[PDB]
Amino acid sequence: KHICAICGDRSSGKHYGVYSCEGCKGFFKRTVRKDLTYTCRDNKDCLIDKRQRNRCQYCRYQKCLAMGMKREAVQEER
Amino acid sequence: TKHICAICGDRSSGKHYGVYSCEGCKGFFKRTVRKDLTYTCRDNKDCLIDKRQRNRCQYCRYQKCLAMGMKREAVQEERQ
DNA sequence: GAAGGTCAAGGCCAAG
DNA sequence: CTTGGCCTTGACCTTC
Ligand SMILES: [Zn+2]
Ligand SMILES: [Zn+2]
Ligand SMILES: [Zn+2]
Ligand SMILES: [Zn+2]
Repeated sequence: KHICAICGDRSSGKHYGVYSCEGCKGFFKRTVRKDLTYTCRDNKDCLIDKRQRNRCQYCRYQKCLAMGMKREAVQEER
Repeated sequence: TKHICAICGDRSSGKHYGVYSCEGCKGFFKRTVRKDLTYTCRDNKDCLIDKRQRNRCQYCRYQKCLAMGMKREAVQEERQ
C-alpha cells in the first residue's frame, strides 16, 4: 500500500508524522530518546535505502528529520 | 463528579463493565474476556496495580478487574 | 452512558 | 552491541 519516505522499504503506516518502516521508526525513536549524535564518515550525503540504511546513522537521522519526522511525537521513557 | 479507575487509580472516563475504570483497564478487560486469554504471574499473585505499573503483570491486572467487580457478561461479541 | 472499533504509540526480544 | 518484527496498549472516536 505504502513505502517508507526515508528508505523505500514497505511502510506499515505513519510514525512521527511520516509514512515509515518499522526500522526507521525504531531508529528515530532510539535517537530522540537516548539523545544520540552521530558522525558521518563520508560527505553527509549517503544513500539511505533498504540495503544501505544501516551504513550511516548520521545520514539516516538526517533523512528522518528532512522527510518530516517529529522529535516531539517521541514520548518519554517508562 | 470526577472519578478514578477502581483498578489502577488513573482518571475514570466513566463506568465500564459495571466498574469505574480508565480507558486502559476498560481496553484490557475487553481483549482478555474476548480472546479468552489466560495469564500467569511471575511473582506470588500480589503485584501492585497502579497508573505506572499495570502492564508489568497481566495476571494481576486481570485479577483486580474481577475482584473490583468488572463483568465478563458485559463484554459483548465482535461487531461483524 | 456505555457498549463497540481504530491505529499510532508503547514494550519485548530474537535477529542481525 | 543495535536493528527491526510482532504484538499489546489506550487516547480518541463511533455505534447503540
Ligand atoms: Zn525505512
Ligand atoms: Zn553519511
Ligand atoms: Zn485503570
Ligand atoms: Zn502478578
